[PDB]
This record gives sequence, structure tokens and C-alpha cells, in this order.
Amino acid sequence: VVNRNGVLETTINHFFSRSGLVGVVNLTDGTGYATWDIDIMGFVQLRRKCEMFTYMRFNAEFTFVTTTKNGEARPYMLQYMYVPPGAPKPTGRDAFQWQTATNPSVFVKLTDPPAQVSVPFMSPASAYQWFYDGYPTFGQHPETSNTTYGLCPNNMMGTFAVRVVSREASQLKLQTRVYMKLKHVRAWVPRPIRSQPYLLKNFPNYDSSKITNSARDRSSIKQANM
Amino acid sequence: VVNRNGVLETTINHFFSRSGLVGVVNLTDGTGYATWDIDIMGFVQLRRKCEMFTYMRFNAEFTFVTTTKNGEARPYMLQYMYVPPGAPKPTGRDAFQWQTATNPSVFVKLTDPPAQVSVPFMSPASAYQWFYDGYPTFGQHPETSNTTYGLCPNNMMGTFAVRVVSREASQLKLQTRVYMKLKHVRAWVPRPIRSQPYLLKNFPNYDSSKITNSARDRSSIKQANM
Amino acid sequence: ANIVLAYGEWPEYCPDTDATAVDKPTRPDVSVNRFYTLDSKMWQENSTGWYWKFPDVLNKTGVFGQNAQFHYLYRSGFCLHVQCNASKFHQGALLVAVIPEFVIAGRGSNTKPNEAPHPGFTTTFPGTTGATFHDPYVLDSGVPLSQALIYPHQWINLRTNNCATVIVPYINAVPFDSAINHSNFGLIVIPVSPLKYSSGATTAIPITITIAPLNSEFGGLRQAVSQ
Amino acid sequence: ANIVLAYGEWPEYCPDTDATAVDKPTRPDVSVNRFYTLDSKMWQENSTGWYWKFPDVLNKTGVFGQNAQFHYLYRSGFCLHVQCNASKFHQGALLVAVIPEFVIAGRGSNTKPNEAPHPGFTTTFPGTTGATFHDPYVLDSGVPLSQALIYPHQWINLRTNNCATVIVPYINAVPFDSAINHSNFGLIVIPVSPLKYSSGATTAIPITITIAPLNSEFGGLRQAVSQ
Amino acid sequence: GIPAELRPGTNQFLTTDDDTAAPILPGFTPTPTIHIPGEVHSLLELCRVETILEVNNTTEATGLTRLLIPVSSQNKADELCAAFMVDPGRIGPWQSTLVGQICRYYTQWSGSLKVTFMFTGSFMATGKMLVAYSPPGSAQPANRETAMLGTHVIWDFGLQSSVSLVIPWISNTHFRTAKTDYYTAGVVTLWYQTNYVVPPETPGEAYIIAMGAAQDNFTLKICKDTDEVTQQAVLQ
Amino acid sequence: GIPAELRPGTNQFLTTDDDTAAPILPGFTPTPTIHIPGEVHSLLELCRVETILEVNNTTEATGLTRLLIPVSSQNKADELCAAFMVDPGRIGPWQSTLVGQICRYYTQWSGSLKVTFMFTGSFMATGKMLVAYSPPGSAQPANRETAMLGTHVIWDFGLQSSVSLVIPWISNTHFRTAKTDYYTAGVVTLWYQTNYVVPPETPGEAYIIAMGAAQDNFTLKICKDTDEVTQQAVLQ
Amino acid sequence: GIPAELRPGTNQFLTTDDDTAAPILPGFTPTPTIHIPGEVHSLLELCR
Repeated sequence: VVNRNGVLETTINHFFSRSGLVGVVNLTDGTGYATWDIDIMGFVQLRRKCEMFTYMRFNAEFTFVTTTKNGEARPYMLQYMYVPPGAPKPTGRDAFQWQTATNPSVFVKLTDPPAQVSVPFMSPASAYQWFYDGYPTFGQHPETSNTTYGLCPNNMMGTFAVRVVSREASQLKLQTRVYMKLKHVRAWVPRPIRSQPYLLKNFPNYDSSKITNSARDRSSIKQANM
Repeated sequence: VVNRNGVLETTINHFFSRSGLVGVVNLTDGTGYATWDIDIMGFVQLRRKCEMFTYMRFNAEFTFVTTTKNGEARPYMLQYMYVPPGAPKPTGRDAFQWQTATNPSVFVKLTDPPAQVSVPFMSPASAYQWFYDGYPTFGQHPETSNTTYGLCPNNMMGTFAVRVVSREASQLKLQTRVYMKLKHVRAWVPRPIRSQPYLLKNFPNYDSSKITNSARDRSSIKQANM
Repeated sequence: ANIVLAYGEWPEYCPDTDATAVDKPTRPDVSVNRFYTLDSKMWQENSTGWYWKFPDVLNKTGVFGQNAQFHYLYRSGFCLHVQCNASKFHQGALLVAVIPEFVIAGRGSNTKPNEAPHPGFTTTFPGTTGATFHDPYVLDSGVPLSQALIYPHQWINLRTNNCATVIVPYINAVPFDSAINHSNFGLIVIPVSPLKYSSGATTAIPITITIAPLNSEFGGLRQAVSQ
Repeated sequence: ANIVLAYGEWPEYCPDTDATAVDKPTRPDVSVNRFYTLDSKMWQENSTGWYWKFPDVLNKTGVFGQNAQFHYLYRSGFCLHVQCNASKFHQGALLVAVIPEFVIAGRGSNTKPNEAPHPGFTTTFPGTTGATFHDPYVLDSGVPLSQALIYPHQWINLRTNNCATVIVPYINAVPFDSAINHSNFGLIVIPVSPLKYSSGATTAIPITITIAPLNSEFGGLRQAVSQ
Repeated sequence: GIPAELRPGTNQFLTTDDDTAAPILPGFTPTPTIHIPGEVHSLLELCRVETILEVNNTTEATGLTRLLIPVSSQNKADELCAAFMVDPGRIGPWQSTLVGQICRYYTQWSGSLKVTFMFTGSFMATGKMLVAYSPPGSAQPANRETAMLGTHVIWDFGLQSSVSLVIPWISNTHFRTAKTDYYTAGVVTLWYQTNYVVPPETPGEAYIIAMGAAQDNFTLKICKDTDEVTQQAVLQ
Repeated sequence: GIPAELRPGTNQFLTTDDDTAAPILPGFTPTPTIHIPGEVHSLLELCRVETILEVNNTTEATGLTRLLIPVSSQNKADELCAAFMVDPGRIGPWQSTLVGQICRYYTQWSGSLKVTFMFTGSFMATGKMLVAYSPPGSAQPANRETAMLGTHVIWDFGLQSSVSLVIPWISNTHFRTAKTDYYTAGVVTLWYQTNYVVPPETPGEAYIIAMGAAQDNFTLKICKDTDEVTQQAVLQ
Repeated sequence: GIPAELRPGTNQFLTTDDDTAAPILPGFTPTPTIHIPGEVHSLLELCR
């Protein structure tokens, strides 16, 4: 029929290249610092999209949007530090970890536009995989309180610390939201898209006592209501 | 006479390429979010210009100008989300819709310049049409309370939601004005320009008990006053 | 007089590169592409005008009607011929015009859309008998009559001619459409100059409409539905 | 019927440009690349299905098992053959599918990960006898069964055929892996259409699995560890 | 990075600015375009279409009768039938035409105009008329002897029903402003040249329809918001 | 330095913006890429894979029985077996398929569809069925005589177990919206063409599995957030 | 001047950023370099 409709929107890169909420970090500055374990299966909207495939390799872009409880934007200085695995974790608002000499950091004001950085593919394996069928250790693997059955140690990427650069306590209750965008993406082994509600961040558990049907019920098979 | 006067100003693109008031959205943040159904026949100045033609195809540019009741510009963060048809509508200031992972969004401060984005031609038909003579359904079409006689389902383009990105209630009364500019325009089937006052946003109704004359009255046909 | 080609374009079949639905359409082309005559209207001294919404006037007459209510998608052009004659001592003038997407407006002063008046179904889609104008001056839609010369149109001036013919192609935003749900255009006949004569002249002046649906295409064959 | 080549790719040895560990691997290639038959399963009127996690089903049988638990790194492809026959008066259907990285989900409504239920080791790594499905409808993992046709799969329809064969290459994010700690894929057999017959027909219908590990590589030789 | 400084005009939203904005949907492919008849490339294509003038814009006439100029038999000779101003953006008859409505969207106009008169009566009636355009300088002419000193056309009724009068753009500036004294272009008058003559058993009254339009050299300058819409609330 | 001014759209974070950001680790070399089978380049490769429909989506059926359409012997002739809507983003059977789930991520869809029916019974049972697609315009057909006036396939059981019905995309617009009246594409019905006939000592009931998919001309338009996830807290 | 808009990532000090800064001493000529033994080009020379 000489069809000219357009199929470019259906590619993986255009499907995955849009920022989405990944993390929320709460700071009291009453401790003086907050930390967050980088793990992006905490929110369901990005999790459902990412778990349609078994293997995924991509670069990322992280944006940080920080506000207060009331929403004001008073001018303060904040330090964002990325602490890779192994490196010491900051212990106070003035500890020796905050003089970052090899670690990357971003100094940003609360009145500034949201901060934005680029991150490469950082896995010791060849791709990030969300499903790892096995244990990361030779052992006995007890049959009651199992855990460690879906660790995938190839996915552990360190922590994110945030502090208020100040002489003393600033008495500021802050909330920073971390938005991630996928760039230069490749994917392998598509899987069924989850139908059951999520329960845990790191496990695929579902409520067996309450299973939801994948299609809404209708009165009879001879109607066309549902 | 060798006339060199210039006619470029009279083209459709130069006639239609100027921002105009399209929408006004009021937020109380006392709910915590506001929504607006995208429909641009709510204000008469752009409506009269757009209804001089039957069919119109164009791209658009949307600008958002947000202020308070007194007019102050205190620094807060706002999220603008576009929710296409079918997608869930946000239910609270902290609901799961606001972690936009496939939907487009703009985070903007009240102290920032007005936000500005570009929008393509998004209709399932080949052009937007303001006059649709018929009903979008096979049925009985009752003769008393009719409605649905000018739906034009090819023109339904989703909603716009706005919220204050904050930990809790910010107690801010906001008003955001949406200005639209037409770009890369084409038009078909010119029509008479409306003479009667407008009454409804989606219907062409007019007051039959009070019809206004298209020309102002003068005393006699032999004078030249009016 | 002459013949008006609406927008200077002949009707045609939907070509390649412009079609979307993928199945072979039907073209009867002799039993649908013919002239149909409606029952006439009595032009009187205070008649306001009449209109016909066109992809429903023929929706119940003949092989065209059977095809229209058997198939789900339709597309064609039209040829319109209005006739009215009087003696050489009669005087008057009629404007005959074709309005694409002629949406009829409700007549009332209610500003809340929930309880605002709306035309009933028959007033919107009159069928074969048409409807009469309530306010010809505002074209029953809130727009002036004087500018209806922007539409393809003709005049029947009783001292000049007695026929008006318009050839009109398919106007729509989609290549095919439903003929039961959408009326592509309306035909309006209005006496802007009243009819006058003297005693002894005939007082029964009729006005008749004859139409021909050129280049008819139908598709999406299923059972016959007409409502 | 036919033979399914998973993702249209044959198994192969790990090439140059794709290897990381630097030492010569072993390739027995005749005593490991052969067919092994497991003990069968009794298909009954209310059976829910069975699964086998594959780089452990053969982990304790034969020269393949000895190589697997002597070496630390493993890599190979597989050929899977499921057999089930009945008379011409029996009816039913089985879906046989290969799920890469088939992670079994815990069944419970605990929202705190500290005390949430988890499958025991045997349920995750059944060995040679396999395990039965608790909820075949959600694939025991929270994802629907209907979409398991995205995986390489076959049907045993008792009126059509009695065998199902899948040839599958090595799927992993690393060229080599430990066969005691990681199960690369699982094999699922589920009766979506129940088994029916009449009186006088045989009631003992068995289902048997036979596998062949093509293109076997092992490396990192040390003492024999199996847990 | 690159050193720079920000100039006046920073952080301003000009309603008629010509810049770029960020797309919201990448990789997007619109619906393909079909062929629709009646495409419009400029408003000047619409200014040239003839459209009825509301010359009978008095209190007595309401409805369609506002578009009909009556013509009957006289007995005082050289009588005046009608008169109107030729400014298209001015209040009056031109308010009911399309070219007037479009000219109300601009500040300045230039070029010639056209008015067509169409006679509606019986085949047997006949007559002659003088249609006169007079450039500015004085009040409206008081007799046909004064009116015939300007531009004019003598029109007799026949097989052809209409006549055309061209108003030829006699001005001193290249443009005129639509009531923004130094403008207005003169007056059009319509006089009985001989009479309206009819045989017995025929109505003694007939009508004339006027239709106004622009010309080839017409042009407009400086877009502006029109003054024929009204705002009171937000639903209309 | 270089004179400039800042435009509207300054200091805004567009979630779908296409720009650059500063790298955190200079000189970084990632892990080399290996060959993994099953690479995916678009979602349209996944829309074309056949996947089971939950046609028996009633209250009585729970578990796997929701995917089985029963077929037995009748004695009233020309009976109806099943019926369902053909909109993939609508609630109903298509909710259980992959193409439906992907279509729920977009606003508009276009192209043809395919439904395959697979008969499960003994080798000895046989029969014929009429599988009919009807474009919109009326309620679901009430008899096979009405249903056979649309698009249809007559299917007999044999060595080949399955049949295919192609829904051919008869629309007026180039795209359809997944419930965003002017859409919905018609209804699929399944009728007994002759009967279900079996010899003695054989079960009188059998099943049919339906499997839905897209076609070569299928395409989707405007990405959006789906409506099949729910958020209540932050741990899931 | 030239129309532009400022993007996210504005006004941020990235500790590992690779940009330019304004020199404090124009026309400056450093002390000439001599030959010193034991030059090191990477840490990998020291891991061995």
C-alpha cells in the first residue's frame, strides 16, 4: 500500500533513553551526612522496563535534584562524593574522607540547576545481568534462611555520600532525588514482563496467597466486555 | 507603477507564529498537584484566528510562566509532566506517577526564566480539524441531550500535570500560564470568521435571543457616518 | 450559466501512497454513480432556506445506500444540481453553497456546557427531506452569511438562470471514512432576495435537488448497519 | 516435528579475543559429549510441571561430572530431548521451554527482606530428579506462563508428536563459569492442557529427559570439590 | 571554558521570538500527510474573494434585508440611492466582508479595491445607474452633477446582471492606517441615471446586492490584535 | 568575551533531553564485550512472537484453565464458541500477551494482527470451525449467518493442528489510540461450523489454545508510562 | 548577542573535570628542564 509510518521510535535506545527516578536520599544535618547504596531496583517503573531483558550493557547519566522539606532553595554548598567498593566511607561531616583526592566529587549549591554527570559501563563482567541463578560462594547453602541466592557480585558499584560543606551544623532537612538515564544501550535475552506486584528490592518474591490474574475477569466467554 | 510594497507579512506562517495565551492552571499546594486538560479553544483571541480554516497541521512550542498570588518569585522546584492518553494520572504529590520513567518532564525553579519546549504534530489523522460534523460512535444519538456531536476524537492529546517537588506541603498558591506558538503551519478550507460571541469551549453555540449585527447601525442609507 | 469545480479539483479514487487500510475496495461505478432526484421544496414569500448533509441524504436510497450501510469505509466525490424556474415576470435570488464540515450550533444562552442546549439527531442529520434554517443570517452556526461566498457556490437569479451545478471532490483529513457517522459536507440553499410576483402569476414555485456520487469507493465489508 | 536451534546459534568453543583466563583447557569431547538419560516422571491428571537446573543435573554423573567437579571453570552447549508417548485415543499438551537464568522466587507476603521467605538449596538446585511447580501459572517466579513462548520452546501435542528437541548454545555474561555455583539455564515441562483418556486405556504415562553436552570445555584444574 | 558576557535582552520571553526549543519526544515520526484540496498559502488569497457588504446597516433592516439595496421607480429625477465610505477597516458596511475582517488584523493597508453590484428584478424591468467614487476633500456630493466629476461608471441592466466599480487607490502616502483625518479614501455613491421602468403586472420594487473585494496590488502591514472579540471569563 | 544572551528554556531539566554531561573517570577503559546470543535491537522484534491469550478470563477459570477454550459435541447446530475484542491495549485476553504489554507502553498503534488457534484433542476427534473478524459498526453478531459476512476462515482439524486468522487493519485513520468510540477495530468470533465428532471410548471434551501476535506492518507511536505497575512505598 | 540557554550541570565543580582556567602570570617562562634519571611514566612500571 506504500506504507510510510515510521518505526524508529521502537528501538531499544529510544525506549531506554529517558531519565527516571532511581533514588531518594534524606539528610538531617541536625550525623551531618547521608549515604545511599547505589542500586536501581528500588522503584518499579524503571525496574519493570529493565527486567524485560536478561543482559544489559550501557552508559548512564545521573542527575541530582535536591530540595528541603518545605521546598525552599536557600543558598548552601553541598558535596556529592562517589565512594567505589573498598574505599573508606565518610564518618562525620568533617572527617578525612571528604578531602577527596582520588575519589570524584561535585560541589553544588542548592540554588543551582540540578547536577548532572556521566558514568561509564563499570562491571567486571561483560554486561549487567538482573537475573543470576546461583550463589557467589562454595559452601553449604542452608535450606531455611537462604539469602545470597541472587547476589550477582558483578553488579556491586559502591555508594554515594552527600554532605553540607559548612563550619558546623546547618539545621537543614534535605532530600535529594537521583534520576538515571541510559545511553548507548545493548540488550540480550528478552523475558516475560512481570505481572505480579513487587515485594522486595533484591528478590523476585511474590504473594502466593494473593495472585493477580493477568487479564481482568468478564462475565462470560461469549461476551466482549472485558 | 513599479510597485515595491512587500507581501511577505501576509503569509500563513507569519500570521500564526506568535505566542498566545492558551491555558491557566491554578495550584494550591495547601491535594498538592494540579492538572489541565490540553485544549486550546478556551481563549477567544487564538480561537478566532485558528477557526478561520477547517484543517490545520503544525508543530508547536509551549512556554510556561508560573507566578504566585502576590507575584513573588520565591525559589522552589516544580515538576511539569505531560501524561499522554491512557497513562495513569498522578494521584498525590508523592505518588508513583511522579517518578517519570517513560513520560516527559521538566524540573524548573520559580526563579528561572519561563520554561520552553517543542511539540510535534501528534494526531492519528493527517491534520487537526476544529469542525467535525458527526458522532464518534454507532448508536441511537438521542434527540434531547445530545452531546458527542462534535467530539473529533482525532484531537485528544492527554493532560498536563504540575506539582511542587518538596518533602511536604509548601503552602504556595501558584498560577501557571501556558502560551503556545504555531510553527511550520499548513491550512485548508478557509471559512467565515466568527461574528457572534463565544459561549462554550467545545461547541459553536450562540445566543439566538441576542444576535449581534455584523455592521454597526447608521441613521440612513444615504449618509456615511457608520 | 457555468459549472463550478470546487477548489479546481476533480474527484478521484484514493491512490497509492495515500491509503492506510489494506484490503481490496469495491467499485460498483454504474449503479452508484448516477443521478438521484429528491422531493422538492415549496419556495414561499418568507422561506428561510434549507440544507442537506450529504453522506446521509443518499444513505437509504438505492444500490449506493445498500453499499454504504453494508461497508464500513466510504469515499467519493459528488455533483450537485439545484433547479428552480419561474416566469419572466418573477424576481428573486437564491444562494446555493457547499460547506465542508457544516457543524450546526445550538441556539441558547447557557454558559455551562453540562446543561447547554444541543441540536437533536434529526436536525443534525436530516436525511432525504432536509431541514429549514432557524437563523439564516448567522448560517445557524454563529458565522455570517455574507462570507459564505468563500465556499464554492452559485446564484440562481430568476432573471438570469434556473440551474446551479457544483462539482466537488472528497474533502477529509483521512482517506476513508464512515458514511453513517460522519457527514463530509452540507449543501445550503437560501433566498437572500425574496420571491415576488403579481396577481395571475403562478404561486407554486418548487426547488429540486439532483445529485450524482462520482468515483465511489467502499471497504471493510461486514453485515448491514445503518445507525 | 522439527528441531529448535535456540536463538539460531550453534554451540562452540570459546574463541580467541573472547577468553580471559590464561591456561590450556581440557576437551574430553567423546566421554562428555554423549546422551544421558534421567529417571522419568509420572504424568498424572493434576500434575503441575517439573524443572531441571542444567549445569547441575549432570554434575554428579559420569566423566562429565568428574570433570565438572575437578575443574573450576566450565563452558558448553547442550542438546535437550524430552519424550512422552500415548495412544491415539489420549489427549493433552505439554510446553517444554528453556529459561536462561531461571531464578526461583520465594512465595510469601513479607515486605522486609530480613525475614522474607527464600527457597532452600535443593529447591533452587534440584539435581537429577528435578522439582515440581507450586504455581505453574506465574512460572514460580512472578512472571506469566503465557509469555514463556519468548523463550526457545516446543510443544508435545499427543495427537501430533511425542518428542521435543532443543539445541542451545552457551549463554552467559562471562566466557567461563563455575558449574557448582551457577546454573546457566533451566528446563521446564508443564502440562497446560490436562491429560485425558477413557477406561481401558493405559494410565501410566511417563515423561523422560535425555541430554547431550556439546562442545565441553573445562579449566582451572585442582582438587575435586562438589559443594 | 570559553569566556563570554551576557547582554541586555537576557532572560526575556519575546512572544514573537524566532528560536529553537528542546524536543520532548526523540525519534518521533508523525502521521503521513495526505492531499487535501483548498490549501491556503496567504491571507491575500482570501482578500481577493468577493463578499457581501451590509450597506443597509440601519435600525429598520434586520436579518438578510441588511444586504439588499431597494430600487424602485422615481418621479423626481437624478435621485440618490446609496452612499458609503470606502475605508475597509472602518465601522460600517465593510465590517460584514472578509477583506474588512482581515484588514482589521493589520495596522496599514494599500492598493485598489473592487465593488460589484448585482441587480435582482424581473427580466422585464430595466434601468441605468451611476456609481461614483470621489476622493477625499469635501463632504459627500449633494447632486449627481457634482458626483459625476469624480471616478464613475454608468451601468445599464441587461443579460449580464452585475457591474464592477474599481476604486483606484489615489493617495499621497504609500500606506493608509485603519483609524489608528490624514486617511480615509473618499466616498462611493449610487444614483439613478435614468429610472426604473417596468411593464404592467410586474412588481415596482427590486433589489441590488453589493459585493466588495481587494485587488492585485493590495497589501497589508503590521499585524495586530483585532477589535472584534471580547473576553469576560475563561470558558468561551 | 563573546556577547550573548540567555533564552527561555534556560536552567531546565528535561527528562528526555539529548545533551552531554561531564565524565567522572577520565582515561577509563571498560571491560571488553563478548558475544552473547539473543541480541535485541527493537521491541518490534518481540511484538511478532506468538503468545497465549487469556480468552477464558472469567471468574470460574483460575490458573492454567484461563488459557483453554473448551470444545465438545453440540446438538443445536451453528452454535457460538467464543468471542473477544481485537484491541491489544484494551483490558481482556490481550492483557496476557507480549504484544499487548508492549502496546500498553505507547499511545497509538497501527498495522495488522494475527491469531493462531491450536487444537488439542485425540487423534480420532475431528471437526470444523468458523473464525470470523468483523469490523466495527454494530454489536457482536448474533448468528453465524451474520458473522460469515465479514472476514473469516473455515478451519478443519487434521495432521496440522493449528490455523491462522489475520486481522487485516481496516481503519480510516493511519493510527488508532489504545483507549486514550472513534477507535476499537471490531470483534473476533469462533463458531461451530459442523460439529465435534468422536468414536466410542474417547473423551467428549477437548481444548483449543489461542496465540496472538503482530504483523510486518505493525508500528507504535508516542511512548508513555504503562498502567500495570503500582507504587505505595520505597522498597519494592 | 548569540542566543543560548544554560543546561543542567551548570555551576558545578567536578573534582575530576578537564577544563581550562585563567593564568595568573602572563608571559611567564619557567625554569628550564634538566635530565634526571629514574623517570616514571606509569604505576605499572612499579607494580612489576
